[PDB]
Amino acid sequence: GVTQTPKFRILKIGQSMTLQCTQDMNHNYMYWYRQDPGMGLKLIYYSVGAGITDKGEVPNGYNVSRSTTEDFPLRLELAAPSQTSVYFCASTYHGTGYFGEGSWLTVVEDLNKVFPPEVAVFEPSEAEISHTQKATLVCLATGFFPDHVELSWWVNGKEVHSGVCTDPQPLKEQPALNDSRYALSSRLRVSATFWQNPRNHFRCQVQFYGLSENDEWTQDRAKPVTQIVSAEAWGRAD
Amino acid sequence: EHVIIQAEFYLNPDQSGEFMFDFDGDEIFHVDMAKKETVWRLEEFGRFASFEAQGALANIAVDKANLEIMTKRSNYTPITNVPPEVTVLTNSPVELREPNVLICFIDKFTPPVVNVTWLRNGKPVTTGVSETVFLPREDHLFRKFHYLPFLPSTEDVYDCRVEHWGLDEPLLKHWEFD
Amino acid sequence: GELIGTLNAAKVPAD
Amino acid sequence: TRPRFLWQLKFECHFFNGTERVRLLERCIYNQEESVRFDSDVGEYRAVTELGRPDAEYWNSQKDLLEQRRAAVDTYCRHNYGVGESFTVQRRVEPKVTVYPSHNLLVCSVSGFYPGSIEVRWFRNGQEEKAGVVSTGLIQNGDWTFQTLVMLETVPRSGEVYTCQVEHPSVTSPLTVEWRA
Amino acid sequence: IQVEQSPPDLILQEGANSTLRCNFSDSVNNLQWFHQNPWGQLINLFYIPSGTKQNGRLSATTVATERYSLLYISSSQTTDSGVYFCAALIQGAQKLVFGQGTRLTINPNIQNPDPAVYQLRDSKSSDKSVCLFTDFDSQTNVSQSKDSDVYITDKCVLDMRSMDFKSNSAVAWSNKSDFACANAFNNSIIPEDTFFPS
Repeated sequence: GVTQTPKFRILKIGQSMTLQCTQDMNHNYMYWYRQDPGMGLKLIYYSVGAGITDKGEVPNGYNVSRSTTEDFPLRLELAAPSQTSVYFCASTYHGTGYFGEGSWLTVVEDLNKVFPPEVAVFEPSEAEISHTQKATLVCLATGFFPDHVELSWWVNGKEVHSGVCTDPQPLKEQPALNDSRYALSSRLRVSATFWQNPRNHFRCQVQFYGLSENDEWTQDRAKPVTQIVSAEAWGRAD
Repeated sequence: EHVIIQAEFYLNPDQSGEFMFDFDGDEIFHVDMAKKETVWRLEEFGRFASFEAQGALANIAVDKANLEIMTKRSNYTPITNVPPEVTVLTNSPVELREPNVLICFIDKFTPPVVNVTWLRNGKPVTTGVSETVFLPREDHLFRKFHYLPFLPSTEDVYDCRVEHWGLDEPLLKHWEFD
Repeated sequence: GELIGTLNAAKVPAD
Repeated sequence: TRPRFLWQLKFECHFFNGTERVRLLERCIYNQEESVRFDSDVGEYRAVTELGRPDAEYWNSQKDLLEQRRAAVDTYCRHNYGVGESFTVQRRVEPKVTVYPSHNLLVCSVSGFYPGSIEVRWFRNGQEEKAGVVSTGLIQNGDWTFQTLVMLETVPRSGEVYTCQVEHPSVTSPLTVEWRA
Repeated sequence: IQVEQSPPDLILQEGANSTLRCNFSDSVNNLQWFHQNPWGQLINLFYIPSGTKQNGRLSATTVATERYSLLYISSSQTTDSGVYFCAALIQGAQKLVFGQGTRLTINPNIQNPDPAVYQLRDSKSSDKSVCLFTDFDSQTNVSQSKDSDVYITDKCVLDMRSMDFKSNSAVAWSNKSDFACANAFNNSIIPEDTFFPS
């Protein structure tokens, strides 16, 4: 298939960057797309073969080169906020189009705007257990900027999928504020009996993609690097 | 009733490749490789139709990759040169002193590479000349037309001089007011 | 006016 | 000068009774020899010679390729006919018809017309003359016009009215140009 | 040039059949269907330049002659939510090109609704609490908050597979001292008989 790197990146204004895109299928045609939150895929650049590149609708600020069939690197010369987007690369030739997994890129005023999530877990309610025989755990991830999180649930050391829901949209903690931080909620519902077992352990686990070993950091608080933050409960007998 | 061919070649060492559309044997357009533009055979065609040429440019690059690979699979078998038939005709019944055109029909030949010069009494005449690209045949050989507008006169001998790797020598094909 | 289309060349297999 | 290697690709779109039936023929030709082809009335590639067997085999396993080639009959063939139709298929250029001697040989010159398909008939006093009709043939000029010269063998005499008739899609009624002895 | 996709928006109950329309201009062809999912991931559903093609509950028809394509989804599942993009290939330039898409949302079928608002506490030091509004049917609409200091999530759909039981929940929270679960949601339009314990 198509593979593209940075899945996630935080860039400061003025910085440069390269998104790789590769494909082992021999497709001659390749494209870079961008996408703004809940909008359409707009075309940045495209190439029908080695040494042939051609502008799209929105090419201004990006360059592109295609010395080989296989690779189609996108290069951001100078980061502007307007370039905060999810980028997508594609390939076809005779039929089916193929997409990379995505590149989530946020361009920031300055790195001090980057924040990790705090993560709490809330035990199910005595009242729900009574009224449904079901128990619902809630996990909040709060106060993280870049919206770059992957939230997962682990029951007794194995990740679980059944009975989980995670908000597909995060929400702004300051809707008004331009680059406000974010909250995000998840649920794991299990049967009451399962929750009542004191030998069951429940971890809620959030992977945040932040700054790299290469970005300077001056501030009092912890440097917001890529990291896992979590909260856990054990089921209760009473 | 009608046939439309998108006709393409690449020529291995010459590093010529051409691309063109053919309707019942008349070029609709070709792509100029050097300028990467569509070149309509009749100017008006470009008003009733357009061509975006990227796909065409990338096929030629595949055609070459293919040639590269076919050349080898054949254990480097060269092409058997085939010499053209040449015919010299006017556009319309030759009228003394009234503008006409001479047509040099070059036909039934392979490698699509020819050198064609119009001669007037002996001297090559380069002014007013024009030509078609290499058009397809059912047998896979090529056709190609050269033109020269002239004033028919009693004095003039006109040769179409044709050069090719199948001919022992340049072929001169004669024409003079009948 | 209207775009004339193309059909793309098929790659012969890599040796 | 030294050895040549030539590769040719051709996509032929063949049209019957308009766009009602349509057949796509994709051809590869190495050194003037066709080696493999997709015929849309077949549905898959076949090797025309052994040279192309590896290619027929390979392409027949590429699904996106077969399906695209199978739909091309509509996506490409029928498409392009629709774009060029007005000025190709419907291109009308009316013949110019002059008639002049050559004694014993009469010439019906028919030039600059388009589409190719045509009829020229000879008339001696408005009665058709079919014997001794000789035809140089139909010439494609390369420039979107054809030309024809149809001869008739007759030794003319005083009085005699000769006439050439030319039928053509460019004119609803046929051109008759006469010549008088 | 372009690719016009019809209903921009569709909300249907699970198990329903949904039809998506994508009309394409002469300048493009060789149609395709994509599903993004609510995490930005994209897969091809069909390369379908002409005819009918079928893959499980999905089928697609394109009439190249008549310039339209149609994605059919029988027996819609909640999991099919996301955005359905149709896309074509510009003739000549092989510029692949995407329509605005159809946001599809497939709501669960709450057979025995039992709307309720429960309060839940942090296991780490019990000052923090969260309000869970749960088990309302799929027509119940959870609004956003009057107060900027009060947080409310869009509902989302959890599947308890072993019990073939789907359920809806929205979480609300804040740390303003004048916030309780009684009115956490009463700014929204909640069922008259919602369970409010305590």
